[PDB]
Amino acid sequence: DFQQRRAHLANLSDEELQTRFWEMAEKIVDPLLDLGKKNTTPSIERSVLLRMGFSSLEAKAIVDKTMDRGLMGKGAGHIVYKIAKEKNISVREAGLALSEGKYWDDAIQ
Amino acid sequence: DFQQRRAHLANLSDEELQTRFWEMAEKIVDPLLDLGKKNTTPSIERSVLLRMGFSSLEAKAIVDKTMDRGLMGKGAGHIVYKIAKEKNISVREAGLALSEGKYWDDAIQ
Amino acid sequence: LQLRVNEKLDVENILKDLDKYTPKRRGWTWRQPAENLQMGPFIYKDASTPLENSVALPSAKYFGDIDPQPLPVITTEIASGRFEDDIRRMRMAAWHGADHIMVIRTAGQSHYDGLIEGTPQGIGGVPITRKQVRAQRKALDLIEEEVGRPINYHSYVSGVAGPDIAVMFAEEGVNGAHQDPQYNVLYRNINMIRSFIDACESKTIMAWADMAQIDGAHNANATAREAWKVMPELMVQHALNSIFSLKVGMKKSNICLSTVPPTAPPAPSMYLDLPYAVALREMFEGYRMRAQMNTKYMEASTREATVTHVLNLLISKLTRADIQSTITPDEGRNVPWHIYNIEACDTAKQALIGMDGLMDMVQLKREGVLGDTVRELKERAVLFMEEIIEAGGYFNAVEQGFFVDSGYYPERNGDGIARQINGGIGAGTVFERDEDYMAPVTAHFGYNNVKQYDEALVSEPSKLIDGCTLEVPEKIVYIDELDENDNVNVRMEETKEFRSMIKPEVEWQADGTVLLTMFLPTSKRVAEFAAIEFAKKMNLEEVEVINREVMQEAEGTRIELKGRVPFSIDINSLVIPPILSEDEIREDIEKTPLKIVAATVGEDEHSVGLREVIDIKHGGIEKYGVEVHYLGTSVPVEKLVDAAIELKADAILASTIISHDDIHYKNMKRIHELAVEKGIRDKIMIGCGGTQVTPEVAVKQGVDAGFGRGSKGIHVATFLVKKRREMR
Amino acid sequence: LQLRVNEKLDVENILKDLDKYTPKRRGWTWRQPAENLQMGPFIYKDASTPLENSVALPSAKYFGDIDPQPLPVITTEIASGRFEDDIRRMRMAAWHGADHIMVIRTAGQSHYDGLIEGTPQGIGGVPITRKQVRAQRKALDLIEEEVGRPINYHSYVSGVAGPDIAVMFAEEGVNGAHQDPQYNVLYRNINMIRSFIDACESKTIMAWADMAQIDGAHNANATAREAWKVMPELMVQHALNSIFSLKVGMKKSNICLSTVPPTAPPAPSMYLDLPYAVALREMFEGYRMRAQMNTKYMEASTREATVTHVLNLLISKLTRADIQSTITPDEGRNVPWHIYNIEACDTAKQALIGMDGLMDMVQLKREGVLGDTVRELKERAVLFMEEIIEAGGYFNAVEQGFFVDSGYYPERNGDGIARQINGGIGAGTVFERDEDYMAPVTAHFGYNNVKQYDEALVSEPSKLIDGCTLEVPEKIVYIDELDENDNVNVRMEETKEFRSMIKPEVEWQADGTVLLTMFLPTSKRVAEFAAIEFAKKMNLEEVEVINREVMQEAEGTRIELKGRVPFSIDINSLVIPPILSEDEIREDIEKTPLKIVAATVGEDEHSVGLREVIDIKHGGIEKYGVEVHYLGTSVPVEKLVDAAIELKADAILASTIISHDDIHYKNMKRIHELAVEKGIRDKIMIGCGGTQVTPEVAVKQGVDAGFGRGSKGIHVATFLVKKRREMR
Ligand code: B12
Ligand code: B12
Ligand SMILES: Cc1ncc(COP(=O)(O)O)c(/C=N/CC[C@H](N)C(=O)O)c1O
Ligand SMILES: Cc1ncc(COP(=O)(O)O)c(/C=N\CC[C@H](N)C(=O)O)c1O
Ligand SMILES: C[C@H]1O[C@@H](n2cnc3c(N)ncnc32)[C@@H](O)[C@@H]1O
Ligand SMILES: C[C@H]1O[C@@H](n2cnc3c(N)ncnc32)[C@H](O)[C@@H]1O
Repeated sequence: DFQQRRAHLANLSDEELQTRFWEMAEKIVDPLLDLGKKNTTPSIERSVLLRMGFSSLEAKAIVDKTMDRGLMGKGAGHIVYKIAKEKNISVREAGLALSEGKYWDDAIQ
Repeated sequence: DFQQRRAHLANLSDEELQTRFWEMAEKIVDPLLDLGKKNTTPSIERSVLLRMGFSSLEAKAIVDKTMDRGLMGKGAGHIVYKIAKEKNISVREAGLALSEGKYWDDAIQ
Repeated sequence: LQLRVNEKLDVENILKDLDKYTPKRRGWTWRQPAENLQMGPFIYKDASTPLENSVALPSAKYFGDIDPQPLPVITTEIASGRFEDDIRRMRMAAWHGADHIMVIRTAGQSHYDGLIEGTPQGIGGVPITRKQVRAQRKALDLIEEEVGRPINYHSYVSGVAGPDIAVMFAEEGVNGAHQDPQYNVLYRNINMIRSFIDACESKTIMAWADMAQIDGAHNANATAREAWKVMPELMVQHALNSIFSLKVGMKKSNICLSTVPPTAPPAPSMYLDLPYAVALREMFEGYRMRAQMNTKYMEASTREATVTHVLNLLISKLTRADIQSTITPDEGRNVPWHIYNIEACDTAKQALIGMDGLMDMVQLKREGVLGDTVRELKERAVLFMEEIIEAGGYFNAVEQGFFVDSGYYPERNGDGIARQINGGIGAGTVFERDEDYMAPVTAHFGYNNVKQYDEALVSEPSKLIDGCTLEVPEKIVYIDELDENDNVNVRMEETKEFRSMIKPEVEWQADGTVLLTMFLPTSKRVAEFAAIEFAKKMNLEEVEVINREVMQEAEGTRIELKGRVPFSIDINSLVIPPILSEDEIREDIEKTPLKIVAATVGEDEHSVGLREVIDIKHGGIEKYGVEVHYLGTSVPVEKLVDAAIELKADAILASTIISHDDIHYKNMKRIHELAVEKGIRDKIMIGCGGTQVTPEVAVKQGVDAGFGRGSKGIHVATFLVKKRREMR
Repeated sequence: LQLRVNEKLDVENILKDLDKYTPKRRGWTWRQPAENLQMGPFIYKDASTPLENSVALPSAKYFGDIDPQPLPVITTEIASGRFEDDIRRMRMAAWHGADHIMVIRTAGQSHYDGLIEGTPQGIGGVPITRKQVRAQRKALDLIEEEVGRPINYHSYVSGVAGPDIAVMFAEEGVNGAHQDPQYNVLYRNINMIRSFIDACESKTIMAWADMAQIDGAHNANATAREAWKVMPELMVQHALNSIFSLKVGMKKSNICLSTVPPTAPPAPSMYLDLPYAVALREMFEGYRMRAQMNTKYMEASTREATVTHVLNLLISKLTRADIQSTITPDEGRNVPWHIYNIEACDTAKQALIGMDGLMDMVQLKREGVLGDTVRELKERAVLFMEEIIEAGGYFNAVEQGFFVDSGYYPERNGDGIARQINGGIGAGTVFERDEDYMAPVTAHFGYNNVKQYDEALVSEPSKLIDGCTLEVPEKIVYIDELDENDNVNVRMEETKEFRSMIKPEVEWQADGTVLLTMFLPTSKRVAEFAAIEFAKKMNLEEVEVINREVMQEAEGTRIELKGRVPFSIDINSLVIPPILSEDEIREDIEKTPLKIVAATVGEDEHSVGLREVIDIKHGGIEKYGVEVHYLGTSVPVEKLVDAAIELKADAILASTIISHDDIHYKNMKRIHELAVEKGIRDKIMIGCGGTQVTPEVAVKQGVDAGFGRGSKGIHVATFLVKKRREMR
């Protein structure tokens, strides 16, 4: 088998062969990168919350509640942000509230 | 230093240098081999005796007497051999006796 | 602020005020090259800057105690479950040259769907938390200022909580980490759609933090049935992670392939592994190489491991290693111990320094079977890639079992691991982003609608909140401990006890383990159980046989065992007393020359003992420049003393081997008296030697020094120059 | 008479009837190449013929326990002082590939002016005599038939009694010998005329016996101040013995240069020694290369020793080694122990095999800096010879101290050894041969006037006596013992008991020694002393520290110690009890598939433990081919049971980490109940695991097996295939 299969590659110069290797490597990965552009996961949202000022405990609670309300598509961080602004409160307060059940009806609205 | 010493080798090829090294090695050992051709020692002579069928205790004793009577120059083996013939007895007879003081008169004669 | 080389790490003090600890610096550091570096009498071609403080190789004592450091970053792996003990080992490793400390995580940390907090006890690794990372980074700041050279602190971003860890790591100045979305799928069965989406973010963060990334391809060695068959797959895993990471935006110079030579002796391992190594350095020019050493084909022998490691290092020197990680020689025998991390570091240093400049003298035969085999491996990889696309991509490829298969690609034995696009851990947790999705932080990978709020802030989404934690470290929420009983404070409180009894350890304070090595003249199974009965009778407990090697089936067996010491030693209960060097002795004799007369006395014909301490062959005094007048044997004391006067000597040295009716002491008396009788006695030295001599009893017979069984020329040379020195 | 692989070598029987023993063989044997030899899955390029019986390397088990053997003859050095103990070690060494056994002589044998007889105890070596030679050669004759490849026996011809010894070695089968007339003068101060006149005879006797000759050049390494300055002297000593031996009549192919690479790390040792090695082999084309390992720059770390030995071995591989000698890695620590010879044999073998074929892929960059240095070294050496001639020859050179000078020739520092042409041991024992000088024997070098007795016998002088011992072995005078106290039988009666009780030994029957390695957290001095006390309290006698390594000044120190076990053990008083492989478990499941449902059960969210016995990463049952449906955590017990019926699982594996209120054992009972209740209990295997699970207690709740701390996939997969079998 290896002989039969390699036949097309048998005339490629080392750089034809190396760039081909890499070209295909690239096609194998582009779609995975696309999924990463257009989608999210609870770890990504929790991590976004870490960076916005929240603990692990707090991120879990906000994101768990974000999933319950089918709001992941907006970004848990966005929720915390938009709520902060339409209650004239701090980021740090919106998120703590949210992590405790408050303001979810307002978010859905 | 070294750079001065080596000026006369500088133009030699690798082959001529090897040759020179060995021809000089052989000049150096030639006189040593020569000494070998023309001289004997207590160790060489005990070793001839060992090879003629004598123990090491015997061979020391025969050689220690040969040095004593000044006949190393003939060969301690020689001495044993001659004595055996001239008295018409076995090489070990000759030698056993020689190692305890007998026939040394005859040898000098 | 502090670290004194003669005082231990105040680990307690280290654990204080972690809430206030900020890392000193960010990112990965490489070693600094040092062109044509002179150290002692030598010049080195492949060296980096020497350390300010360090422990040199044992045989460095012959050369001014030089500690040349090679150019590759050197890794050692420290993680026993108790990071607070481990911190002490880190200090040993840095002194022996390690500048990359890798902390393997407590088993299954990949599965924690978020950060954990505090300092629980780990299992086969350390549980990675903010407090623990701070402890160690803080520690390695102190250790690095001391040794004089920055240490890269390193752990793992693997798992379902990759993005969470990448953030924590990035805030706390973790210098390097492993991340490979394929690891998660293949070996942890993390859902593959979630794994690849998470990696985009994890890598984006690591790029921000300028960390070195290591990939997961060493795993394919471990899970291959025959590792010399798995090279096409490795190339593919290396390629896919590599280019993924590049397109995410990570620098080529931070992307490092984790590459372990597949085989070990008795395989012909250089020949099998060398073409793989070249093909890999060629296809992956641009990227970094993290060589790491064999673990697959390894057993309970530290000797055997070490030898294989030097060949591993050779493959690195003959090709290229940006990072050279190490594996401890006991790894396949026991959980690693302090002394074996150190062995590993010294071995890497020793071997690489040994090979300094080698590539100015040796080169690859690039055309020849090398070239053909390299070309073949590259083709096998290319074909692997073509078939992945033909199956419709990466996901389809994994579902059909292309990976972890035992065949030599393109042969497929059909025993791969097939993960399911819809299955695995966190299957069902991917969420589509809406048109109005937004995240207001630095270093987010994906679609981010920032324009809906501020056109201007698109390029710095954090501004919406006046810094996320990558800009404003004060917004980090530090948690101390969540478990009141299972933590570092309770554990350290547990051994305030030892802080001045002492006992052994291998990894944790006072853990009392030691290593027992013996040979036993019998069959191996009998040997094994006989060995335990000796260790018991030496009062060891928890005794385990951990290496058996056969010498010969009948003749006997090597056995190593580890055991526990069930008591301690009061340091202060120890009687501990309060040294001229060969070179010191030699310089002394050049200034003022020393002259000797020597004979084997009486009617004694035994010449050797005296000759042994004179001939240079076995370190006799000829070595140290001494001038010796030897008068043979059966030489009466009279003539020996007359000869010292005659020759105008500094010492008489006589031998007595024959000792019937104490004739050997009776003849020392004489020399001393005879030398007195003639008057030279105070102006000259007299040593005397013999099989049945006692260095005590011979000063008793008048003479100055005595010498028995085992005397060397160092001893008699020592004597001479120290006595001479009492006078002049 | 026999030899059986499971019966110990019978020394006493070996010692019987030595006056009747002849050599089976004479002369030297090289190893036979086995071109392109296949062993297990590999083909070898530089292999030699395999052994019929041997111990393979540890890691050979992963490859069908193959034991490939390399090109060069391999040496080990066995010489404890008691040859009767040393035979047993020889057997071990032979199974481990050693096919040249070298017996270092008792300290100062060179000074014995003639053969010694019997079997007195040596010190630092074996007293070489006809009896001891016949015993070891007889035993080796047996040990070589066992392993299935000839073994070369080797000792030394040095000293005042050269020709006596060469005769005895000739007569008694010795296969190889050291002989250099320079060794005698330079290092033992034996008269130079006596020395060279004896060498002529010696070497002739050695030629006759088709023996391999090893020279004495290595000694110049030991006596160098800086071995990297000593090379031009080395080339010179190698030449003179080599040409001298050539003209005496020795075959080039038997003339072996003793070449040790001069440096060791932290010197740039490859870079320093590689050009010497190349220059030496270029210049001495046609001669044999006896590579030997470094002892000069060595210490008490076995590790350090072993690594430098691999670089030594690399040097050989990059050039040539016809014989490769080995050094035991304990040689700077103790007199070599059994087990450390065996290390050396394994290291030599492992490294060389690991480099099999290496020179098809790598070559010397002979043009460039290497050739420049090769050339320079050669020129330095030619100038050395020039000056010798210019001085008026060898004897003047030596007198003027040309040799053993610390300078880098032609730099001379003035510190050389100077021997007196008139002087030394045996000055004035050279006698002029007369015109009627004669010796009626074969293998005599000098002028022999046999013409005066018979011109026909000139070429066969022993016809004069009807054969010398060289032709008529029958004439050899065998002496058993001269001393009736110090002989082999008194020593043997001392340990007759130990021949059904046992103790450890390092070199001599029941010597009781063992090694203890430990780390102690304190400075090296205290650590040393503490270490002595722990060894005391462990019931060890005669305790010496033999190795100290600083981990770090404060943090701690590695100590190693030897000591004696004062007790013995009866092999009967020992209680010894009377397993499925990975492959076996894999095979069982390939053929009969095996589907499992699993879950962490109840409310429990701790998931890691269960995945850890399942994911393929740390050996979980996935790796064996088990189809695993995972239901997650907090899965109620009934749910897991319904899942098993619906999916037709062969087993339920469940985890239970929280154990508050015996909730672990309880949900065990509720699963068995539910199974019973639903009428599938005897069709299904139930395994339950968790941190506080005690298997015995688990089985008592009705489940088939329980799994606690430290469980692995292999444990779990083993129970599954075992129970299922038992079930049907
Ligand atoms: C080989 C040997 C001989 C050789 C001589 C060796 C030679 N040419 O040098 C021959 C020649 C074979 C021989 C002959 C005899 N020997 Co003897 N010999 C031995 C033997 C086996 C070896 C000793 C030896 O050389 N050791 C090697 C060296 C390294 O050890 P060392 O000599 O003790 O030297 C070390 C230390 O003592 C110290 N040292 C020694 N001298 C000095 C001097 C100075 C200044 C210093 C600083 C240090 C120092 O440093 C050295 C190295 O660390 C011993 C037995 C034994 N196992 O010890 C007997 C032995 C000593 N000799 C013995 C006897 C009886 C004899 C004979 C009488 C036997 C007979 N034929 O009847 C004859 C007499 C010879 C004579 N005229 O003196 C007995 C002595 C008994 C007694 N106490 O009287 C011994 C002990 C054997 C025995 N145990 O029965 N033997
Ligand atoms: C990490 C951890 C957690 C994590 C778990 C993350 C995860 N994904 O698993 C989080 C952080 C989630 C956690 C939460 C809690 N935990 Co917790 N946790 C730990 C910890 C430190 C380690 C557990 C672990 O993963 N060990 C490593 C694995 C590999 O070991 P293992 O589980 O023993 O598995 C091995 C064996 O048991 C065996 N095995 C196990 N199961 C099975 C099954 C089968 C079929 C087989 C064949 C073999 C097998 O194989 C494995 C090794 O080979 C332990 C303490 C400890 N040292 O054990 C507690 C601990 C178990 N949890 C504890 C508690 C109290 C909690 C919380 C209640 C705390 C709280 N928040 O109030 C919660 C409860 C959450 C819940 N809903 O259940 C207690 C349990 C107390 C008790 N007496 O029951 C512990 C003991 C800590 C303590 N001493 O207080 N904690
Ligand atoms: C040429 C020669 N003759 C005799 C002796 C020793 O033998 P006496 O003590 O009887 O002099 C030595 C020393 N050899 C060290 C061996 C090394 N391990 C080797 O690999 O050769 C020697 O070099
Ligand atoms: C990419 C990756 N992630 C995580 C883990 C740890 O695994 P959990 O957290 O899943 O238990 C491993 C495993 N071993 C360490 C690497 C090796 N000691 C090395 O030198 O490379 C891994 O390879
Ligand atoms: C059992 C594991 O669960 C985590 N954990 C999270 N919250 C708590 C809590 N309130 N009490 C105890 N442990 C907790 C860790 O503290 C611990 O290591
Ligand atoms: C003491 C040493 O002297 C040598 N020797 C030579 N002859 C005798 C003898 N008759 N008795 C004892 N030893 C003797 C030995 O071979 C011994 O080892």
